[PDB]
Amino acid sequence: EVQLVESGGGLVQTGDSLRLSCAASGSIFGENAMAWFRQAPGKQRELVARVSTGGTLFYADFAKVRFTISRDTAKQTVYLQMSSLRPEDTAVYYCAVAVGTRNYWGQGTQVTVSS
Amino acid sequence: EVQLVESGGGLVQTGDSLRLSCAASGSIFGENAMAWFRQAPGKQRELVARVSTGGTLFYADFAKVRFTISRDTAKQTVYLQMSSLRPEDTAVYYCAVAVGTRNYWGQGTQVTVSS
Amino acid sequence: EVQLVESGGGLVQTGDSLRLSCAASGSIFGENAMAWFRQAPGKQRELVARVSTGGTLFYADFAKVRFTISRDTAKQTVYLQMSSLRPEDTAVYYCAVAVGTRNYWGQGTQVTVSS
Amino acid sequence: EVQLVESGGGLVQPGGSLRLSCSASGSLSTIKALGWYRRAPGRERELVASITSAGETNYADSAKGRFTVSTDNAKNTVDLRMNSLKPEDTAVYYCYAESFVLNIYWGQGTQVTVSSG
Amino acid sequence: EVQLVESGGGLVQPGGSLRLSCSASGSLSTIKALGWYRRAPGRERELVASITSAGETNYADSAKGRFTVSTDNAKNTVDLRMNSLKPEDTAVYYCYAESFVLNIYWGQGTQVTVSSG
Amino acid sequence: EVQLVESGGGLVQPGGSLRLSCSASGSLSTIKALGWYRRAPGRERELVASITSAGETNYADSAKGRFTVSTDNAKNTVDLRMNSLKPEDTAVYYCYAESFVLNIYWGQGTQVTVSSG
Amino acid sequence: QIDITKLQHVGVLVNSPKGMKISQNFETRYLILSLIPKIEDSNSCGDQQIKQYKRLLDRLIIPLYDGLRLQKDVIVTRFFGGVIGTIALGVATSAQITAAVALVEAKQARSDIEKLKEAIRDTNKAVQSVLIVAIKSVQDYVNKEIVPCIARLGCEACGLLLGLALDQHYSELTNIFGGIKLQGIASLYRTNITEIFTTSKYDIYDLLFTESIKVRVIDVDLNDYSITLQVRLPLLTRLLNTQIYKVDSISYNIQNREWYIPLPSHIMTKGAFLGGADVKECIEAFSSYICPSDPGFVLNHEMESCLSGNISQCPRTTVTSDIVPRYAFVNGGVVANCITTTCTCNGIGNRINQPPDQGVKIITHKECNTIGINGMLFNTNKEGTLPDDITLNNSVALNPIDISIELNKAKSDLEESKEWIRRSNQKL
Amino acid sequence: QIDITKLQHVGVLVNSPKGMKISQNFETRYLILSLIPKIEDSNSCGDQQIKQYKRLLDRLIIPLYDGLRLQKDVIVTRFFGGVIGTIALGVATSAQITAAVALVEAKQARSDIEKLKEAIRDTNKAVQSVLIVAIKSVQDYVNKEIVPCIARLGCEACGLLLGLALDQHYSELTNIFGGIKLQGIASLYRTNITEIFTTSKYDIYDLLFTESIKVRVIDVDLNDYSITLQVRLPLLTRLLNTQIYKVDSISYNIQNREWYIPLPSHIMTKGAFLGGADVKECIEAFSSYICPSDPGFVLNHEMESCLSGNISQCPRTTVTSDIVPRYAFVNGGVVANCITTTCTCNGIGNRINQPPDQGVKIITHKECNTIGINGMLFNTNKEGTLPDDITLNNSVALNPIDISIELNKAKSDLEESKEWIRRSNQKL
Amino acid sequence: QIDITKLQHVGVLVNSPKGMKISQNFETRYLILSLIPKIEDSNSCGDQQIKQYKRLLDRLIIPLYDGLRLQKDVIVTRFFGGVIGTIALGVATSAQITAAVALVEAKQARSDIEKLKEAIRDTNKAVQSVLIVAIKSVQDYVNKEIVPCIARLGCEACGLLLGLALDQHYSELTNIFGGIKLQGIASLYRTNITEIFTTSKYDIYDLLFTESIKVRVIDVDLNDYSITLQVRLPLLTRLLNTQIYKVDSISYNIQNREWYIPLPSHIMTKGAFLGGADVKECIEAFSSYICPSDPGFVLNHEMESCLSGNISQCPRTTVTSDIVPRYAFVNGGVVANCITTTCTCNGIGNRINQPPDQGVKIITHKECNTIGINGMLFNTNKEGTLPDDITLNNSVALNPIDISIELNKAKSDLEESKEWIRRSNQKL
Repeated sequence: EVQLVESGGGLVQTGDSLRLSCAASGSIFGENAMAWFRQAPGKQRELVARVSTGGTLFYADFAKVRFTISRDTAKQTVYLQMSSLRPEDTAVYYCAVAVGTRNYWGQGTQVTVSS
Repeated sequence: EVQLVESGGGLVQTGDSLRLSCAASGSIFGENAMAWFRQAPGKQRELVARVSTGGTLFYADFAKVRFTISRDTAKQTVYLQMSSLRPEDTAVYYCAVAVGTRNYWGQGTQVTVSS
Repeated sequence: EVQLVESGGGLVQTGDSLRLSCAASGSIFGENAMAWFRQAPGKQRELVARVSTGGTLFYADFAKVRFTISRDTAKQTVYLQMSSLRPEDTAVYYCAVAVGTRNYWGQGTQVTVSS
Repeated sequence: EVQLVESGGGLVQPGGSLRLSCSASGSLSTIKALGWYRRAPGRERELVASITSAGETNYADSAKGRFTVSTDNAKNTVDLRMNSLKPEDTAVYYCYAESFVLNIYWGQGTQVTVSSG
Repeated sequence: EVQLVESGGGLVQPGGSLRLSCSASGSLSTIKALGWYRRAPGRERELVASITSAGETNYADSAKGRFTVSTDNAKNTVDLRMNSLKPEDTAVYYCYAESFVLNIYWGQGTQVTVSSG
Repeated sequence: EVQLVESGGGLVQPGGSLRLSCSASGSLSTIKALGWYRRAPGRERELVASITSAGETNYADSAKGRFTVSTDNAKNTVDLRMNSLKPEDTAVYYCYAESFVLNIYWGQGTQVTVSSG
Repeated sequence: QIDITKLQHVGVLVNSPKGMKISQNFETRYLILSLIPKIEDSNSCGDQQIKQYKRLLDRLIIPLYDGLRLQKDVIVTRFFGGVIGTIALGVATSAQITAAVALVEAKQARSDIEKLKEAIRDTNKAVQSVLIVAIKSVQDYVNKEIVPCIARLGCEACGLLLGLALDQHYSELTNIFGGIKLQGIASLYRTNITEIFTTSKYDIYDLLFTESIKVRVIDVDLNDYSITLQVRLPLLTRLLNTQIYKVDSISYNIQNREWYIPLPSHIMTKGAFLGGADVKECIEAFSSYICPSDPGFVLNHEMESCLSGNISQCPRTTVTSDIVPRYAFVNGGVVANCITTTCTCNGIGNRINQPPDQGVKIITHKECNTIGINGMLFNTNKEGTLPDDITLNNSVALNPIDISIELNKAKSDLEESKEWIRRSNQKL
Repeated sequence: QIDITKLQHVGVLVNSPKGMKISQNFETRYLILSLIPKIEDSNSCGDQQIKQYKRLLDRLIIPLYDGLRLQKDVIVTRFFGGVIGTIALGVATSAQITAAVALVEAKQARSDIEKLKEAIRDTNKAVQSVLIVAIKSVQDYVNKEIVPCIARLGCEACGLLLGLALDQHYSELTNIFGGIKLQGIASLYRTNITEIFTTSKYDIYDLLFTESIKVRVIDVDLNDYSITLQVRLPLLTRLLNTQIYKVDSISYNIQNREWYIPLPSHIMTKGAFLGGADVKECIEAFSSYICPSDPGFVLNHEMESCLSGNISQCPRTTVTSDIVPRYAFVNGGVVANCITTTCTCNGIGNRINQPPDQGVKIITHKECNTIGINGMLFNTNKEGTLPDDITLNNSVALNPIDISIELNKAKSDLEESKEWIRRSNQKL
Repeated sequence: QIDITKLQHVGVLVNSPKGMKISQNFETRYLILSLIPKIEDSNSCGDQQIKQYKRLLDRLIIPLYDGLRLQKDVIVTRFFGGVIGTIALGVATSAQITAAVALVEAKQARSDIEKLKEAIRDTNKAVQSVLIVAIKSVQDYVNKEIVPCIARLGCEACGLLLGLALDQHYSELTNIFGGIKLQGIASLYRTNITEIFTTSKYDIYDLLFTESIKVRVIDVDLNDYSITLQVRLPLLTRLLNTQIYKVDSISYNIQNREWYIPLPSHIMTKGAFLGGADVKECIEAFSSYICPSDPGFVLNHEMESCLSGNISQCPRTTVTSDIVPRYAFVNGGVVANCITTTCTCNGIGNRINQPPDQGVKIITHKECNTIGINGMLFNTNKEGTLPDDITLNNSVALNPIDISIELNKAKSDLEESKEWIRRSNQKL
């Protein structure tokens, strides 16, 4: 029922920066938990960062300082600004939103850190 | 233990008005739930109106606008003013008071809507 | 772990007064329940007085007016001032302190009401 | 256990009077109330009268201000005085004992009939 | 109980097209969705396509934008149109019916093979 | 299981000294404390002394400042030194092992008697 | 008394009413169980198995006898109103005083039982009465099978069979005696209550309730190996003007959140009284509930006013699980939260939209001929009898942690208020 | 999603994760139980015991049949999307609507069962199938023992044996039928699920879960003395990106007091979702939990933020019992409240001191080679992978009385604030 | 420590005290159960039933063996203080560390058991010891009945009897093994603890407690079909200066309303400690409670002060059910709420009036010779030992909804206070 759209991926040079975005529309209202996952080709899916219901930020070991996550409740949009990219970051990034106990996944954008 | 007395019934002409009253004395104290029931001869007993503990009024389909109920906590008295009577209202009216889980019934007054 | 020390006992003449004291040191902190027990030679141990957690005082039948108990939270010290002694009060007095569900007993001082 | 023995039933002319007696025996100190019940042909038993150890007395709707009941603690008897009988009063009357723990005991039952007149 | 009969399997040249049909019979008013599943030698069954009573249709990752499914309520048939087949598409296809209470029913299964070319 | 073997009991003159030994064998790494208990004719067993793995030692009311206990971890022995004995000290002494899970093990017991003098 | 119509708008559904039958009085009858059967065989066969069986019964009879003998006594020992007895020292609650008075009432019965048991010792009937009823554990099986076996097979052959039969009975006795309900004893002896007691066509619900009443052991005999119990048979009476209603709460929508009105499973109306009912201990029949005592209890004034039609007072809590229903049929129509549940009218081809300000959608046969819940198309019932901006402000939490967290916030605001007061007093 | 490292400092320990297997769909198979065995003996032996056995079965078959016949009906009576039926009058929750739809789906099956039973009446096989499977109560015991006994012993000799065998079966039937879980029926007939149904090496955990799913009685036949049940066999599927974690809270020290963080026994992470899990109804395997539906539920925002690494928001409560642990091994090291628990490093000869401002001491193999808890010396694990002034202000109480006492204090402070406001308005 | 006299005025009744016996230490003894009996018959009779019986035992022995083998291990492998072992990776709470240490202590015992079992394989004794005790499932029944039957009846005749006997034992085994308490095993083998272990006249309460302690399975042998358990026998010691009191709360009258003081069922006093006791897990004897560990727990300061005689601090709640008593006998007199309960002095002819400001009426033998409660006349006890305007302000609610509704009112008053502050700051 809830439609998730994400944009901002694509080819990027090594050492550059990107700002992924993901918006939600439909019956979603109020503060909700949003997260960004990653899955390299031929590798299991892993979490990049998450914003809990109350705004408490969480970051993975690879995203402790290189990446930053933010939430815009009025627009139900989650942003992930990748300040410093490395060649191993090349993977598919998936947006996730949780409304109560229901978890909705979006069509993951692909990011290639070319060199 | 609680004595219930009711007065104000009797013969009444069609289209007139009456004000039934019922008072409680004894160990009854504070706000209590009071109700007025009715039972036509050869018919099952039905509820006319009720006053809950918190003062929320309730009325039956036949009492939605024709009848009004009020409570006087200082006097532990419940009033039922029948503004517009009809010949089918001829029946026995019974006062009911609830103190906790105990329900006390009074000696029902008789009302005859003559014509 | 908690060390209990008590002092102020010894020989005393009939009709005189004494002030027993008991201090606690270690991991004990904050308001705690303190009590004073007594055990005559060849007799079962009995309670003299107690100070509950909230400061509510308690006294036994023999200590209703003759004895007084007080607590000093800043020093974790319990005092028992025996204002009027009688020859039958000759016994061993034991200090007791309760920290949660744990009860600690001290080395009881001996009081002899000589005559 | 409380044993109840009834007496005083039979035939009576309409408008007459009758006296029904019920004798009790047992641990009566535990019985809360003593009274009489009635069954009519084609319906279940219904209460007629009851009297408590304090003398508090209640009657049925049809027995209010029409019948009376009494007890004698010394001779351990229960008496029912029937007055102003009607043709509809013909039935079977039972005496009962009710315990403080809600136990009920019934007698052998006696039939009371009234002439049509 | 819902009985499913499959048809349309066999051998096909690579790059060709095939039509698989599945006939259902029973309390179909209780079936929530109808679709097709696939098992390949050496792996478990996987979903291929499914269509709900409202016409909402979903496909697998490998079937997205490549296959299609359709239904005919009047003649009570389920049809699967296979186009742009690949040598890796040789497998056994099953038609299934899913109930509102999550009950699943399977057909007899038909084998679909594609020539190496 | 911890097997305990006691030795050193017998008869001694009042005011003399005696040395009681107890050898342990088993999963002693699980035993929390080792000590000695006493039973007298006509009463239950009572604690005499105990020593923990940290060397913390406690005694009974009658044994305080009068007896001593010691251990040797290398040769796995428990020794009890009895000094300033009294005519009331004649009894049966047992050595015990207490586990961290509150399991207790007892030895065969040795009788210690003192002459009246 | 209950405004069933308005409660639907807040998701509170009231089911069909049922009356109440209450046990105003009880008939008391004593049941004697004799555990040792009588083997009529003149060759004394089976005596060895009976001796072994006696040794096994001791594991149950002795614990019961010890428990009864060591039970505390609260009354120690005519006229219609004489003194029952003397108050024993200690503390005795009303339940213990009532139970003790019941045991005093059985004093005369016990004197009778002691004489009847003598005749039960030598009788060979399975069920006998002299009312007081006595049942022998396996006498029926012995007379119909073990007695005729001796005449055909050897004593050894069916002697072992008697052993296994008695062993099975012990396994059943220890299951029930190892409180006690009459259903257990009835099942143990495989006999109906109507077959045990010849006293009075009653509905299956009444017999099921009679089998549910507890039985108490009045005495145990170690010599005759017999146990006697006091059985209470209820006299059910319909409590006029008493109704028990079942309350079902569905999900209620508030700004795309899901809320529900927490209410008791059952609510009762008795004249002027309105409150919950603890039917968990009662039996539910086709038209009434059979209870041992009035199950009613007083509700919070906000819930009592909510059920009286003042739906603005109804307490509401967030839905935190799938247990709470999201749709329910009501009087031939569908009542559902059509935001989280897909509601379709006259076919799946169109979805009915529920405005965010509306919490529950009520669909009636006068509007939609067929209603589809999650694709489940249903035909509306033509005989069914199924625009106000209602706002509910009484938000409540069902767990102590949530209340504590909110209470900490209130305490912090109190401290800020006190500080602002101190500032105002100091500056002004 | 969970900051396992920071939670250790507040005494919250997260155990090894496990995935989740959920029953997305179920296979439906019908099981017919025939309670009357067939004695093939031409001499009609055992007929007397069977007649008595029939009388005993009635005590179970009749109650079940009466309960089914008097059960309320919520749907009253094709195409892929036709109307299921008509809404019956009354109130029916989603659970009842779902259960009723399941019974409607069995309408066609019931018509088939009525024809199969005719062949089951005269067959003598213990387990037979035509899938629909039928099992005879004691046919296996009869064929292997009671049938050959007639040829060697007399009819009387082993006739009594058949009686005791049937009596044992009744005691087992009444144990399970007196909801119903497939494990009960499997144990009653002493037969494995793989032997009953020939449908598909699966792990013991999967079979244990299949035996845990409930079975419903679809019909009872009083003439053939047979009961039929609908058995649901689950199709387990691994729910990707789903993890269930076990949470263990140890004692936490605050100014010589003992506190602990109250958290659910199990917590779940599913993509962006974080919350508790009700695994009490699930089966725990070596690497996953098998559940009938998503056990997740929404947690309080303070607990969700606490588990997300913001340990300053964690709720804390006073330790009032010895149930709460005071030490626990974590990833090869020891995590304990070394104030109330004696912690020793490299031997009992020295105790590590914990400052009053530190709540939990974390001891790792990089510091102490051996760690002693209350004298229990343990060797640290070399392969294990185990200075911030954290303050927790969200004090919470787990009992309603404590909250009420604190709420009364807040109300008293509110009255004082209102009085001070009245004084300020009057004086100013 | 408790002011029993003052608590009566608030309706709090303290019953007769009892001491406490605590299990400071446990004796450990191992019990080996051999499920396969030995049939001494040289004709190999009964072998067919034993083969079938073995197949049935597998349904229990295999699940137990699998559960033990797959159990997680928290410690992996001398001197009086050597290292027990190495910490295994994972998370292990104090309970698991303690349980694991117990299994390590049994390592030496297991090596002994493996040698004893060889002698148990060929022995034919029902109970044998070498302490370690071994019991054969039905060896006693076999030797006393099945062994002599072969010499008199045919092998076939009593062969079937052995089958039914073994079948009964399986039904009992699956009942207890299908935690485990020693009472279950004692009942299964119909043998007393004193007959099993010859170790030490003790009261029935001590044996009942010993039968209540749990037993743990240390190993299972699939070849010999034997199960061995570790039995812990407690050494009870009387905890001096420890008292457990039972607290009974009666209805208390406040302005014609009924209130009661909510208190724990049992309260304990231990020196300076005063608090509740969780006796639900303990055994109650004639003069003491037998507990596995100190059942005490810390109470709220208001309840601790209430029990210390400061009755003005006692929490009070409205009576919402008939469960709460309204009258109770205390020390030979009657303590009751004589407003809702009819109290009569020296006969029913006069009712004692209780002023509305008095909550509980205390009637003593010095005033009324006979006291009548609802007409129940009772004689006062001459040996019994049974004017202050007390006000209780600590009103508390036992349900979360009531607290939430009151908390919402407090929050609304806080908002009004903040608004009045804003108005004052803006105007002034």
